[PDB]
Amino acid sequence: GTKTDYLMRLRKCTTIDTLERVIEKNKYELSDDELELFYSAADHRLAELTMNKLYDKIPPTVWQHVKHHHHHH
Repeated sequence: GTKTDYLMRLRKCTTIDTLERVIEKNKYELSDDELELFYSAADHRLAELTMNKLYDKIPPTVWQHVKHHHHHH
């Protein structure tokens, strides 16, 4: 059960308000010890959604702002 499954499955959710609906599902069919995976993983997918592109590995700095960013080729 590598993080690939976590990040991919989540990252294709496509909707924030939905991300909630699933998370409650994961709640018992997964496990607390595990949930770090879902928490530590799912965040990555939030900043992208906050705008509308694709992030992929972010410093703890962002989750306090969730606004800053920069364009690039």
